[PDB]
Amino acid sequence: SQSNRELVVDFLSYKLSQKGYSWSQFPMAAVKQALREAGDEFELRYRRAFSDLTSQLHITPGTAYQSFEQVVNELFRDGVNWGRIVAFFSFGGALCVESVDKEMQVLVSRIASWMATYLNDHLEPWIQENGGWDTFVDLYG
Repeated sequence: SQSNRELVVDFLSYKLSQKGYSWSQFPMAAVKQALREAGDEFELRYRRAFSDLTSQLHITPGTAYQSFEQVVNELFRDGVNWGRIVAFFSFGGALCVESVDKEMQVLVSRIASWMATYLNDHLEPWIQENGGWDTFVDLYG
């Protein structure tokens, strides 16, 4: 999916802009907008910015995808649902904000690639079974 990479990049650039950071580190319009809104709703409800999960990751330029996948898997203990997909985007955005805070902005494009990998491998199977991104738009748009 080229569409999935674009969605990840849009959500991450959105979150970086919104929070005061640079995003220069790297129908589709309705999915992008619905997701932006969903992440904002998610983040007002759950304020801790995945602090324990980012700590569990302990991301560095040495970190490989397998380590990211294992931590992200934690969001899906009880399988996929729509809020947990939003949680996933929100977590990657948190990781990216952490990385820019740390002067580790080299991580941001890597995190984006990893999120696209994970979404394609692990999340799209459920998404497609439950009505695809059109159903996401009905729900959140």
